[PDB]
Amino acid sequence: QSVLTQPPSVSGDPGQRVTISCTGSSSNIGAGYYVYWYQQFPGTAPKLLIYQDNKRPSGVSDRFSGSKSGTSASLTITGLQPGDEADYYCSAWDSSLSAVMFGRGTRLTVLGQPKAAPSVTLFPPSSEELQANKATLVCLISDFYPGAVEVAWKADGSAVNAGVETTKPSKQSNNKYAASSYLSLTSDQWKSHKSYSCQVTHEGSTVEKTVAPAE
Amino acid sequence: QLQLQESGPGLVKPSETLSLTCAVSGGSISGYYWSWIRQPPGKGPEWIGFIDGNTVGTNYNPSLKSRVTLSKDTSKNQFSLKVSSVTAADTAVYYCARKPLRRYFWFDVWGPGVLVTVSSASTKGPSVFPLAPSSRSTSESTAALGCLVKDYFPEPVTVSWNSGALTSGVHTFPAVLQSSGLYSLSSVVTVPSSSLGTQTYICNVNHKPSNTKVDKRVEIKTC
Repeated sequence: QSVLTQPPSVSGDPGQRVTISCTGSSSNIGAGYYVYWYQQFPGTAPKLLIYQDNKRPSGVSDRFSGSKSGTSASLTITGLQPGDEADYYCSAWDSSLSAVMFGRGTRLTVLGQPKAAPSVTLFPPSSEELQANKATLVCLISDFYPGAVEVAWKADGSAVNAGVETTKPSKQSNNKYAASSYLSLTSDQWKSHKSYSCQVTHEGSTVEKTVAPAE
Repeated sequence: QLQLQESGPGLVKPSETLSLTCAVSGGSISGYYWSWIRQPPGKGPEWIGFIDGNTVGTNYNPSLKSRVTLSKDTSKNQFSLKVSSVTAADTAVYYCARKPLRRYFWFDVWGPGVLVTVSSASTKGPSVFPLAPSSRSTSESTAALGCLVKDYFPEPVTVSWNSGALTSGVHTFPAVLQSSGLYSLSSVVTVPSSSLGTQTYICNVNHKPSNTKVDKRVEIKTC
């Protein structure tokens, strides 16, 4: 009792119907307190989609519907588009605690997103960061759909063990992934070696960028 | 046309008091209930409480009742939250929201949300280095200018270009967590290659927790 339980994730084909459940109890919605459905994109405040279990505010598409039965509510999305990928929460009042409760969230995903090769950009250090001993190679990786990506660094021919920091891949607005790898080096290390390479591997494909300390 | 603007520190030491203020423009505090919601990075929203815009009535989350306090200043048309005895479990993005005066609990207007980090480490302003235009990676006669933001302890850093005038082609990557606990990110922007010498480009970096504001011009290092 006194909890709103959601599936952690739901999946569906593009253009088809999908449903997200919200399981309450006798204190919150068996009570009949309304279920409210919020939609949130990465890096944005939660947007209100459904209120009073089926009512849509102005500016919400009719492809999002709500239903309520007993202790369970459901948010239905028809004609799934790639733009529907977001986090969906259900909220309700609870008289036992006398508090507004939210669900832990449901991550919606469409299954028809094709593979995308990553684009790689390698920035060498500048004299500014060189003389300040903040010299770092920057390897920016973007626009690849399969989140899995592996990054390696090479010193002329040889793997660099230390100084490498690689971020986890993150979804951008276009539902593709971005990541970055920073290789920290001292001015002696940068001026000593002939070249440095960032190698990015994705689904058995490799993209290697190389830079030189020329002058 | 309601505009909620959030102010408050980004870093709070453990056992200290977090204080946030939501200022309302285009409307008065009266006529609505005003709530504070928080969302830990990676988790869902959590209701902290709300305060009546007309009367003195306040309601809190029972799990937070002994530590949170909501107040309002009608003369300045704002309200505020304070959380005492703060710990790492209070690190989250904090939003202020509006709710109709009636006894229904839907939130239709939200603030931007300020990130609050509870750590024992000190705040460190960012070091901003330009990244000279590189055209090997970009396609169809365009280059990529960059700005690297190195070694800043709290997370939120905002980056814009040409004082917000340049928006297309801007990509700000997620930050990296250095082994020293500091953060670093990069903001890149794709610009027409034939416009490098005639157009000036400045990246604006704002790190509000350290109150640092830098504006680095990205001039052409090589050709």
